[PDB]
Amino acid sequence: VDRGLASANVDFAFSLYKQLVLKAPDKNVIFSPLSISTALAFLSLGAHNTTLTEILKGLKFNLTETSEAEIHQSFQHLLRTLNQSSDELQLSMGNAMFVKEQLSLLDRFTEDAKRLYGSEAFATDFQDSAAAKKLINDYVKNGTRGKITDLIKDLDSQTMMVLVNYIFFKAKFEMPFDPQDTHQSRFYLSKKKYVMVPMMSLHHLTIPYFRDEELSCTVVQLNTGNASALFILPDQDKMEEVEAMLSQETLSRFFDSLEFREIGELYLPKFSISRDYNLNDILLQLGIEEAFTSKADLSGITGARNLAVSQVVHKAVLDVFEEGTERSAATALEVLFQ
Amino acid sequence: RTIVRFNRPFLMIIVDHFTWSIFFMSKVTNPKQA
Ligand SMILES: [Cl-]
Repeated sequence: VDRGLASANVDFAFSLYKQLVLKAPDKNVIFSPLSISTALAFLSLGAHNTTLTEILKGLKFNLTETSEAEIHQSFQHLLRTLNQSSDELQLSMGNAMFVKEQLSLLDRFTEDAKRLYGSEAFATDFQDSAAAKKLINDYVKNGTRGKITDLIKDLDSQTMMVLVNYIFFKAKFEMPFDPQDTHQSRFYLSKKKYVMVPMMSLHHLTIPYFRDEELSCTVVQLNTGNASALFILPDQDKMEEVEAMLSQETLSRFFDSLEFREIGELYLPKFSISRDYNLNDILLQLGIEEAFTSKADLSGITGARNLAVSQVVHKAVLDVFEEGTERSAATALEVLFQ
Repeated sequence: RTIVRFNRPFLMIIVDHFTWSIFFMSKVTNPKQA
């Protein structure tokens, strides 16, 4: 079960990554694969037939290796681990459904949604579009502690439901950078194109390290957790080559080959990046198609085939600074009547 | 003697130890950009 979930998880994340890159290969990318898959798995609690199997297969699950109940139990357990507080990290993760006030939901669905995904149901007047957008955007703003502010830009006044996930991940560096040692330095977009950025620096530090000569890249860890950050640094003009090798096989080789090593100097930029996306094109390419058409079967939500997905949107933010890092993301799945 | 200099595009990945769920992934092509 676990190795089956792991294979699905990595395959979904890297498949999504490459599709995001394909739309604009030179842009910064920041996203949360788990936020997106959690929203879709939550949706699948109410799906049936081809609509259900397409969602679960689009998340790269094999339903003969891992049952539906085993998939939802994995999400439930994970969601619980992503709500933690300590002097080294703050983690939050939440799900919600915003539902047209009069709309009847099956008890099985609202029971499953609360138990497995932690989701409440918020009665919402979508016909007052500005107020409904503020309600949802405020929920995400609260959950991401101000970092994701405008997840919903446009919202159909005839919306029936919006399923929302957010994730917040703030982590202190075990060895913080001293801001006195941050100085403007070149960042090479390519061998011949470069800008000046504030570059943090540390001397004489012992971190997990792997020089991968076959892939022309260096892999390190900054930071002790149950989910530590891996940094992958391709040699100049080898990013495309490294991206082409991303796989479960390559990731496990990276992790298995890390060794503690004394590093003379480490330079890392101080920066923030943000991206937002509409994921309809990509989810259709992953084979999640019936959920978007009038053949959609979401009758596990309401007792009738009277709902279909209209829009899936995602926004994510990454902040890197001397004391540590902050990451946040949110996903909204918008649903119309049929 | 070893130097690690993030002055060119790089990736970051946050991986759950037990499930290999990817919580976050990023490619930084220009830290003064989008
Ligand atoms: Cl990341």
